[PDB]
Order: sequence, then C-alpha cells, then structure tokens
Amino acid sequence: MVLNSLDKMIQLQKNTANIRNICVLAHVDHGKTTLADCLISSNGIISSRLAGKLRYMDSREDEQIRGITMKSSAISLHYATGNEEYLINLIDSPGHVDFSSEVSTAVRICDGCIIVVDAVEGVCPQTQAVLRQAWLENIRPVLVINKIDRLIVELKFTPQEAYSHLKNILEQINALTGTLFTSKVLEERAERETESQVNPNSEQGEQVYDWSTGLEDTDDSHLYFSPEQGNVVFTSAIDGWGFGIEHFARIYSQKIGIKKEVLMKTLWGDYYINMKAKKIMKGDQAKGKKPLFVQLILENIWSLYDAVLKKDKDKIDKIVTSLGLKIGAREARHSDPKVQINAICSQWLPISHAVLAMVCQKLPSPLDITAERVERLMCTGSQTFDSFPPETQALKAAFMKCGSEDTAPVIIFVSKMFAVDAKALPQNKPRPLTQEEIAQRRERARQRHAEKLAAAQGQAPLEPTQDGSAIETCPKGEEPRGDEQQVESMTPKPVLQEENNQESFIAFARVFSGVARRGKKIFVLGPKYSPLEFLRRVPLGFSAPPDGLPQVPHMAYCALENLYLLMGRELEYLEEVPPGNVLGIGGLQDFVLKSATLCSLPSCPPFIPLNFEATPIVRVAVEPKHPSEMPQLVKGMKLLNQADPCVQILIQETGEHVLVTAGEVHLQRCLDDLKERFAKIHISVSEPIIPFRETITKPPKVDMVNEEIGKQQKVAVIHQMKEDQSKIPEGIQVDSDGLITITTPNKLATLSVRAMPLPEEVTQILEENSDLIRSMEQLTSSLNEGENTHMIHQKTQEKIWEFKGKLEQHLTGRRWRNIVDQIWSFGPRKCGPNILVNKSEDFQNSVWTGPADKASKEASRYRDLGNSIVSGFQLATLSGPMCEEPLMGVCFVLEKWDLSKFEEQGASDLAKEGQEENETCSGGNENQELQDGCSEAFEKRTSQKGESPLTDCYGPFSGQLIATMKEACRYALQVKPQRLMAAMYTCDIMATGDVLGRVYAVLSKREGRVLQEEMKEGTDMFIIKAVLPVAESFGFADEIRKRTSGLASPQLVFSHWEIIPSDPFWVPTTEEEYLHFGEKADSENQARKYMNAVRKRKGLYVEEKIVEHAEKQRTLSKNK
Amino acid sequence: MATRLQYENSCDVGVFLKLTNKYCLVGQCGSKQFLHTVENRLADHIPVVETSIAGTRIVGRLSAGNKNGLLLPNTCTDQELQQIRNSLPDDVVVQRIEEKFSALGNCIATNDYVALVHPDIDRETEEIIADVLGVEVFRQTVSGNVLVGTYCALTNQGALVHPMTSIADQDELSSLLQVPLVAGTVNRGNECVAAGCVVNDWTAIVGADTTATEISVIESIFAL
Amino acid sequence: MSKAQAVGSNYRVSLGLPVGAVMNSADNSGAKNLYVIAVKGIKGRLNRLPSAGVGDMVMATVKKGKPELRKKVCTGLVVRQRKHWKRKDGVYIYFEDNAGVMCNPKGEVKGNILGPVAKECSDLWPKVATNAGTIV
Amino acid sequence: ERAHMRLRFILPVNEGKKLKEKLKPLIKVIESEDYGQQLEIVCLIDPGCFREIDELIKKETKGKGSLEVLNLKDVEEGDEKFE
Repeated sequence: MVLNSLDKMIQLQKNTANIRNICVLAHVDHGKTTLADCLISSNGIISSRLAGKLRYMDSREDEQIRGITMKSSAISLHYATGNEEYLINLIDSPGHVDFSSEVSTAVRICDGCIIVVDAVEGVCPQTQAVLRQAWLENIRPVLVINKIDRLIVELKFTPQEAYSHLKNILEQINALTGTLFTSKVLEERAERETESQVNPNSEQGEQVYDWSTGLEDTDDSHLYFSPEQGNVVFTSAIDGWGFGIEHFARIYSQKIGIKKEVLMKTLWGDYYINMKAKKIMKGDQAKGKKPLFVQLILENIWSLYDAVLKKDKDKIDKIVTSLGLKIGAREARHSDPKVQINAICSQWLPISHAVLAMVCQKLPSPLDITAERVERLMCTGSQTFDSFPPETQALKAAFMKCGSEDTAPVIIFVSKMFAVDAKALPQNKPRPLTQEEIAQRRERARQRHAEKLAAAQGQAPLEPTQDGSAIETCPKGEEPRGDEQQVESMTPKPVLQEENNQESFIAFARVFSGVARRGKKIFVLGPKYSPLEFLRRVPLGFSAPPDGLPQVPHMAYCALENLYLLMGRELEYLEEVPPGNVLGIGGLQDFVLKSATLCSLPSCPPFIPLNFEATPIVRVAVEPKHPSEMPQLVKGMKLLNQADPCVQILIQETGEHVLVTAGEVHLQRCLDDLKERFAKIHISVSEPIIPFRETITKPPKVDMVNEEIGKQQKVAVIHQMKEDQSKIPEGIQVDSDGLITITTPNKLATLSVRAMPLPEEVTQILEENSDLIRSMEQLTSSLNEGENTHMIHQKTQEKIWEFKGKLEQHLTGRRWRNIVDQIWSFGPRKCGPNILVNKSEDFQNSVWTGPADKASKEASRYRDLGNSIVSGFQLATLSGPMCEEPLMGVCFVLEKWDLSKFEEQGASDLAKEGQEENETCSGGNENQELQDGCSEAFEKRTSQKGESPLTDCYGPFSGQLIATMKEACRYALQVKPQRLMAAMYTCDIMATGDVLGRVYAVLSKREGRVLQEEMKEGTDMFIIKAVLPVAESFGFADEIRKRTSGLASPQLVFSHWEIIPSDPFWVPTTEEEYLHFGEKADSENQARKYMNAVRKRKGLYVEEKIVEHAEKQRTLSKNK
Repeated sequence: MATRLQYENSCDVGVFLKLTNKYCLVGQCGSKQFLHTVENRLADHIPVVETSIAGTRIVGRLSAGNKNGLLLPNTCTDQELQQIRNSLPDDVVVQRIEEKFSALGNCIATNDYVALVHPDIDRETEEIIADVLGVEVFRQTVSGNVLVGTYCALTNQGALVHPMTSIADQDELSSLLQVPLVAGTVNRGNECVAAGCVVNDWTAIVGADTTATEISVIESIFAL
Repeated sequence: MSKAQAVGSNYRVSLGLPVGAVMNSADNSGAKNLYVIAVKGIKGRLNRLPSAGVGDMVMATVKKGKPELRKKVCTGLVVRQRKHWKRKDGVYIYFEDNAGVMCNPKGEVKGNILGPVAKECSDLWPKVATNAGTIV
Repeated sequence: ERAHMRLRFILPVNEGKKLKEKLKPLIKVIESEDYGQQLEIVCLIDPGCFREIDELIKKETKGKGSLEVLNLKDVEEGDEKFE
C-alpha cells in the first residue's frame, strides 16, 4: 500500500525475506541526504511524499542545521512491485568521519549494508575505512555507484568518458573488497563480462535472433561482480531520477527485439555496436568507436532535463513516446516547475525494485546471518561457548537457530541508540492506549473526531460560547477528515503537544531472538548479570531462575510491554518479530546496561563488554560553567552515554570526569552534543592539546645499572644535557643522569632500577591489551590456573619465579608456554604497553607475595612484604616521568632488593614511619611490647619475630613503602633524558597532483614529514603518505575536506608513535648552560605544548602531592 | 511547489502582501521589483491591485475574505474602496465594515463555507461580516491568543497553527472547520505563522527565512 | 535593530514622549509599565532629550512589572502618544493615552498588542502589524 | 567539601579504656584494639583544621598519649578515602 497499516506491516515482517537493515555510508553530506530522500519518496510508506522530501537522513534537527550527521535512527521502507512486497526497515546511519565511534557502532547493529561511492569525487575514504572494520561482521553490502548524474548530465560530459571513469571506480572497489574478502571473481568478470557468450564473433549470430544470452545463473554475492545477480544499478537522484544499467537495458529492449538479459552483459562493461541490426560485440573498435550510450538512451536524458525546466512540452512528449514517462499537466499552473520535474521522473526511472529485491532474495529467510553472528560479537562463554546449543536450554537453542518456536523474552543488541530526551521531539506521546498511533490515530480520525462524537464533545457550544454564532446554527459536520484524500497525511491533531513524562527515551535496537508474544518479561539482576559471566570459564551458570542455584546480586523480574519498530516518529506494536529487524525498548531506559546486554533468559550472550575509545586516549577537561549546574552536568554525561557511546563519568584515571572519543576529530564533535538537550547542561572546556608520552633511551653509568650506553662525553641522545640545558646535579664526565639507586627506611627497603628501551614490536603487541589481569586472575573470564596462563607468558615474559627477566628473555627467544602465579603489574592499570619484572635474589622474604599470590616455596612461605612493589609501580606508570601524563616504550627491570638492615640503630626517617605505624622501630628484635601496627604484612599472616630471626616489618609500613615506590621510579627516570614519543598517524590523502604540493605546504606547518609521495596509475587519485601528529590536528582533516572535496580526501589511518629528539620538562633551569647552546630542551619548548598542563583534567590532585623518606643522606647513612 | 519571497528584504509576506483563493492585494511600497515579481507569478490568473490599503503599506493584516466576499474596515476611504473594487473583478462584494472595533485579517480567518472570528467583535459587526461573505462565522479563539488569521494560516486544502495550540481546541477546531489543523511554524520558529506564509490553493508563498524541511512540510500540508 | 525594516523612518512626525516618561505596556508581558531610558536614533544637541515618536524604537526599562523583568535595560516600540500629531494626510491624531510594547532588538514583538496601535508604527514595524488588536 | 585524615595515637592500658568509653559516640574513632599487655591504639578523625576539639577531651581525661602522630594538612600519608 502507500500508508502501510500496522497489522499488514507486522504480517509482512513475519513473512520471509523482509529485513536486512542497510546503512547508506558516504561523506558527511555530499548530496547523500538528497539521494536518500528521493528514494524514500518513491517508496510507499507513511503518506509517500510526507516520508521523503528532506525528512530522514540526519535524524535530529540540530544535526541538519549543522551539516554534521551524528546519531542513528530507524524508519520503515516499503515498496510495492505488484504481487511481491519487500521491506528493509532502514537504519539511517550517520556516515561520519574517520576515527569515529558512531559509524563503526552503527555498521554492526544493522544486518545489511549499501556502499554509496561518488563517480565525480571517487570512492569515499571514510566509507572504506569503516567498511574494513565491518568485514569482520556479517553484512550484505550491495554496490551502487552514485553521482554519474554529475558527470553525464549536470557537468555534461559524453557517455564514452563515463565508461572510462567507471573503470577506475571499479578498480578502487576491488581493492576494498580485497582487504578481508576474496578478489578474483571481479577480475574474471572484468576480463570477460558474465559467464556465457565467450566469443565476440558469436554475438552477431545470437543477437539478430531474440534469445536470453549472457547468463550468470543468478548466484549469491556480497559486492562481488556477477553483474550483481543481473540486477546491477547505478543509484542517482537529484531531481527524482534513478537510472541504472537495468533501466537502460529495459529501454533498449522495447526499441528492438534483443532482450534485457543481453544488455546486463554489454552495458555494464565497455561494449560497442555495428548498427546493422544492433549487433553488439567487443570488436568494431578503433579508439572507442561507436559506444551504445552516446547514440541513444543517455543522449535523451539531457533532452528531457532541458525540456522540463522551461516547459516546452514537445520535447517531453518525445521521451514519453518510448513507453510512458508522463507528459506533465496541471502541476505547472503558474509556470516555475519544481515538483513537475520529480513527477515525470518517478514513474519509470527509480531503482527501488532492483536493489531492495537484491537485498531480500539473496538470503531466502531471516534465519541465516542473525544466527551466524555470535562469535563475531561475543558469546556466553569465552572458551566453552554456551550461546551455541551447548548448555542445553530449549528457548536459548531456538533463538540461536533464530526464528524461535512461538515465544521469546527478546534479547536486544544496543551499541548505539537514538537521542535521550525529557520531552521527546522526534517521538509521539503514547496517549491513545498503552502504545500504537500509526493505525489507531487513523481510526480515531475516522470515528471519534467526526460529527457524531465531536458534537457530543462540544462542537455546537465550542467551549460554551453562549449568546453567539456558535449555538445559533448548532454545527455538526459530515465526516470532517483528512483521510483517503492526501494519502492519510492529516488527521485532527496529527502531531501531539509534546509533554514532559517518564516515557521519553527512544530506541530502535536489533533483535537476536525471533518471534515473541506481547507481555514480554525481562530480568534486572546485578550490575553485570552474574549468571552470564559464570558461563565463561567452566560452565557454572544454569537454566534455573536467577538468584537460586546460580548466585546474583539484586535480582528483579520486570514486565516490559512498551517496544516499537520506530518509523522515525510514531509508535507500533510487534508480536510477529523476524530475527534481524529493528525492535528496541520504548519508554523505559532503566532495565538495561552497556557492560552486558539485556538479561531476559538466565543464560544469555553478553554481546558487548565495551565499544570504542581512541588509541592515544584523547581526553578533555569538562567543567561546570556555573557551580549550581554541576549536578546537572554530572547527570547529563550519563544521559549522553546511552545516546553517544563512551565517556568517563565514572571509573576515573584522570579527574572527576572527562569526555572521551575514538579520535581527535571526534572529540570536538561530542562536546557539541554535551550542550544540547539531556539535563539542559552547559560546559566550559580546557584543552591544552591532546597528550603525548615520553621514552627513556639513555641511563647513566652511575650506581647499579649493568646494561647502559652512558660514557664520559655523550650525556644525552643529541649533544649533551649541559649544551641542551637543565638537569645537572653532578658532572658530565660521569654522565649528569646519576643517583638512580636510593635508600629509604634505614636499609629496610633498599632498591635500584633500570629503564631501557622496549622493542617496538613488543610494545605494539602489548598495546592490544592481551596481558590482562582479568584473564590471569579473578572470576571475570578465562581459567586462572589452566591453559590460559601460558598465553600470557607467550607475549609477556613473566613467571611464578623470574631470574632472567623481560629484556634478556625475549631477545634470544619469544613465545614460551609457562604458568604465571606472580605479577608486578603489566602497566598503570595492570594492563598496557609497559612491564615490571623482578630478577632479585631472596635476601629475607623479599620481592614476592603480591595481592592473592601464594606458591609457598620461595620467600620462606611467601611471607610479609612484596605487594608494595606491585602497587606502587602502577602509580609510577600512571604519572609521567616529570609528573604529567603516561609514558610508553620502557622496560623496567628490578636489579636488586633488600628487606633487612644490619645497622641496628635507626634513623629520623624511620622513626616517623614507626610512629605512624604505632609500633617500636627495629630491624632485628631490638624491643619488647607492641607487636601490632597498621602494616599489611601483619594483616596477611602475622609478624616475622617468632617464625624466623630478624623482624623487618617493624618501622616501615606498607602504605609508606608503596609511596616510596611511586616516588622512586619517577625520580630515577626524571634525571635521565626523556625523549618525546609523539602520537602520529600517516595521512593517506587522495587528491590531484596539481594542488597536493599546496596541500603539503600547510601540512608542513603542523610538524609533518613526507615518508612517500607517489602516483597511483590505475586510479584517478594521487597519494602522499605523510605523517601528521594527533594533537596538532583538531578539526584539520574536516576543514580541507569541505574546502576541497575530491582534490583533498584525507583518509586517517594510525600506525605507531614516532619518537622525536625533544625533552619536555617544567621550568628552564640555568641560562648559562643555554648560552653554550645545543638546542633548547628540558624547558618550555615545542615539546612542552603537548605536556603543558594536561595533568589537570580536574586531576587526581591540585598539581602533585607526594611524601618521601629518601631525603637526609646522613641519618640513613648511605653512599647512594 | 512553493516559492521563497521577500518584501523590503524581510521574511514577512503577509503584511505587505495578501493572497487567497483569488484576489491578490499589494500596497505601493518603495520597492517596485517585489511588486513586479508577484504580478509575474500570477499572470493571467490573479490580478494584483497595486493599491496601498487604508492609504498604507499594510494590506494582508488589514483585510479578510477569500472569493465570495472581501472584507475591509472603516479606516479605508471611499476613494480607496473604489480603486480596490476597480482592480479586482466586480463579481465579489468589496464592502466597508461599520463600527470599527479591530484590525481585520488578524481576527478573521476564513474558508469558502465558514469563518473563524475574533471573538469579542460586536454582534452587529459580526452579522455584517457574515452577510458580506455569505459564509458562516464561528466564535473561537486560538489557545493563548485572541488573534486568528495571524496564528492560523487558514485555507481549504490545509491549516497551519503554531505548537502552543492545545489538544482539545485543535481537535474541535478541526471538527468545526471540516479541515485538519497541523502543528508547525515558519521562519525558524517564528510565532506569527500566517504573516510568514500566505496560502492560495494552486501556489503557496512564504518568506526566505524558512528551512528546507519546514517548506517541504508546509507543501505537504496544503496538497501541492 | 534590525536594522532592515520596514520601511524608512516613515515620513512626517511629531515626537513628544521624551526620556523619563512612563508609558503603558499594551502587551502580554508581565510588565505593566515601560519607562523610557532613551530613544534610538536621536543624535541630538546640547540639553535636548532624545524624544520618542509613535514608532521610533526605544530603549526602556520596566519600572514596575514582573520581577523576572524588573530592573535591567529593556527595549520595545512606542505605540500611542499623549499629545497629538499632524499626518501625511493633513489630519491630526490624538490619544490622552500613551503606551509602548516590549520587544527584542531583533524586531520581534512577543505575542499580542492590546488596544489601538498607530498606523505609522504598523507601517514601520511588520511584527506589530501582525499581532495588532486595532490599527488607527 | 573537604576530607578527614588519621591523626594516630597510643593510649595507656588503664586510661585508654576510659577514653574509649567517652570518645566512641561523641566523635568518629577507628582502628580501636584494646589489650592488657600491648596497650591501646586509636585514630581520632579530623582534617588537621579541627585538631583542637579531638585532643581537648583527651587532655581533660588522661593527658597526652605515649606517642602523638601528626600528619600533613594536604594528604594523610597513605592516600585519603574520607567524605
């Protein structure tokens, strides 16, 4: 139909081949919106024209105003061929820029896809970048080459050139295909079009007769060329057009006897014609002699276009006289045609019948790709896999297989949902009944608002206006409606007055479960849903009710009877659900989580632990503008979290709260969102650019360090530290980086440290975060002492007992399989591209016994201290070497450690510590009374007085030890030269060579360097692979792209952090040094731009709070 | 189809300009180009008067009616009236309303078969108005306001009203009028919708300040 | 403010409603009064007040009204004058009544206007005309 | 606003108990462990800027402790977790 009622719609959905949500990915807006709207208009859904015409591509009004597509939203797309009926349920994905958490998220929600590429701007890089991630997810991307309307008609180039242009585009697409899918069929096709008709001479003897030659046996395909199942089509629509190869073929078929299947082969490629009886062949060529499009078909489209604007009419008629394109009358009454152009086009042009059909029939039922995608997202178990038929439940099995029996609680999938509200501008209020205003409203318009119940309400009085012309005549209408005249567009009160109410949150989602019944129950259990988690590792979860045999906190069983399809606006029922269509939670946004997906059965697959943050971890200081608005601000972040994915409002590494994104360009975009809507929040921002990291590539030759490159002349990496300036505690003839060993509690915790360069490959490997504490320890996932610990060992060379270490071990041999039951943290949060390893000897219960580690062999019986080391390392790593932001590419190795003293007098530093503890100070049973303090060792497993001789927990308590650790490492690495590891990416820009020189000039000003400038023979593009820092681009790629689209298309792709010779440090010390002159470093610099005040995103402290007991060398009695 | 027109570089095309099912009136503004354009648009269709109504630039908000009768207040001179009569066809009744108690157009929205009145206009006056057109008159405000024809772009094919209109009134307005009322605005959320766009059944005029979506929405409303 | 409306300074004139004088609101803003600080446009001379017209856009303040409006600077448009004036027509208009109407610098007037508005003002200001209760 | 810290003490055996009897409901007192032989440890809760009020009572009752621990008014030496 044209409206499509609710009941009908549901029925259609229930029928097979009526899903696969396509995205429409391209630039931010190149005419993408325009392309969309025309198609929508053409399709028969919610009043035809009211659905289309600048309504649905950018979901929100704000977005539209901006020209910045951000959010996703679902609509209905219904076409009527005649007998058949297709359905997409179109998710309008944003098509946003590179390094984005909106686009990627969108792509894996939607079951289908569609690639919009430009024939006058080349293939879109953004689309390509995201698609490559989307090849790891199951989708059905149909190729449609767009904006040939620009080349052929608007700019007006000949159809010979069009063919030439297309080849390049095809080549580009091939490349894209070849990243993670196969790319040989395409090549074959290119070589010889279709399967049948292999010889060009034979086409003379087969096309003079009327036969269906040039077959492909239809065949299933993603974007692979078997001329797209013989239904290949160019999409193009700027004034109501469609075009398509198929359309062209059809036209040809009507002129002369050669059939449509003949022209699927020839019109796709570059074929030519004799024109004796239209004998099409590969031959009859000199230098592109006699192409098919220049003589007929694509000549007449120009004629048509000219005709319709001026309104000659004769010209129009000629075109019509082929079959029936409509002449046009009674819609250009006062001249000035606009809709007229559209109307003539929309009859025989559009390609809704080709593409939708293709989307549908390639998978004969909705049970194929919905069932398949579970291991690609995330299963119920990490290693056991219980989302699959294992762990036997009838419903679970059914909904894995997809389709279900005839009942389902419905497990949704939500990486990204539509705008959170407290009013609902793009959603109606469900005032008529609990739900439904798509057919219900129509009914109301028909019956209630007609005279029979309008009059009763008050049409004769009109809110009692007595003694007037209201009650004089006493009016009652004759079915006052706007139904069945303007395709059911207007009813009495169509758009409701948007009220404030609890049920204002909007969602479309995607369903894993098949058919469901109205009256849908959902379980709200713990903060992660524990039964699901139990099924990771060995299966300890069951099919029994939550909080019975399987344990779980909270426990609650809710009844959700508010779910809808979402046709942009309006509500709809659904108890005939196909597996794959959109069907999200309605008024409620309370009974769901992003850490684990909706719990409905006891055994479910949690599809998403977490979405996507940036690779550099781009942060920003979000602050209250007003102090009284702080609470609002706090609230607002949470709200945003559901709509726009990923922010650090809770669980903090830096500050009270910071906004985070998938990239530098996207950070800015998300700060726009945190002003509009939510809790009416408004922010002030402090961005001293995006933070970089440091590397230690040169220690001294002073105190305990075996492996080093220090001498008595080369002090720094370039020049000396004296010639650079600052950081000169001792002389340059023994290196000015010394004093790396220290003593703290009068020789009860003496230590040295060694910071050497970690191999780049190793760093890269570690940065993928597969050295996880959650894998090795805890009951989150994976076996704790089985087969998974070997994996950890394989990447990071750490063990239960280590005496070789990391740096020595992985050089000679990597990929060992051994158990790991002792850690000293794998970074600042027990994960990241850093590592600590201890090869220290057992002095007396030293360097072992961490948090929850007991082997009972070395360190006597794993006694006393050792946890301190584990703790403080993290603290050290989180802060920079000079108290700013993290440092990477460093291999920490503990050379020696001692817990006991044999001085037996004490110290000033020690005394204070002892006092704090509330215990008498000693290092060998010097005292009686007070055998209890506040140290952790005591708590764990008592003192070490009675167990063994010499007690060395008396005095230095655990907290203080931890503090010392935090201090000491930092100190060691501060005095050393700390080279700037800048976060850079290579910019795969695709432009023309004429303006790339100029483009490159500006790139140079952002501290960029060319690695390779080369020419791509095959495509129309010219390529530079020049590096570009992440911080110095802050809406850089967005400016050049819009300023010049096609002649500057920057594809942003990460690689690794380039290290440059510069040392960021606070305060320039001593200008005498500078006066010698060997560059300016360890001072205010170009490098300190990145490390100026990025410490404070509100921060852990005001600047830096730390206490130490390493001071006073005489009381400690040390030579270090 | 809909065209985005200015007057004195403004968004308002229902103060200087008047447009109904038939008979277009414009006041002799200093700018002639804008006068010409309208004429060009409505060539051998609707005659423009090019006559300053009440001797003044205001026209759309100082006149009511469609094409059965046509309304004018007492402020207008006899001479003024005569010119107007001459300009338009002499089938319609152009007639002066006695006992001025309001500026007509802001208080008289109307269709081919009924009319929406102030209300608060006097009974005799109302009767006169009824007579002049032939159509009925129905006493009802628009929720919040008392000026209708300003906050209700009333024609046969569709009716635009701002979002401040209530649920019940709108429901019963529609019933009364036998045409639905649609919530919406023009000129980036301008409160005065009817000055923003003047509506004839065949072609719809609007200001330059509307967005691409708004215009589309209005087009869909009036069946164009 | 705007300034692009609509049209001119609007022909012959007579000022009178000067600085200091309080005039009625004639509007559905919570204010009852409009005290005139000063009038836009009037460049002036030595100890002459920038006198307001019946259209001449005016800086104002609600001397008494709604205390979300009270105090501050306001703006508006003058709408009737206590003292008479000759017209283009060669005819005198007269109110003992005097009033303005609150508005933004934009040109936009908020809602409706109660009681008779000047024709000249209407001519000048389209928004005023639009929500005019009566125009003389 | 603000956070409290642990100003730690060591009371006598006899008087410590007495102190505990008065100081438990009046103000927050943590890490309390009464003993016959090993004395009594207590930790009176203040931010540093209200250390006169907590000590006054003690002075009145029993005088100064065996040891009186004072920490900085920026951090509590072992990381703050209060308020």
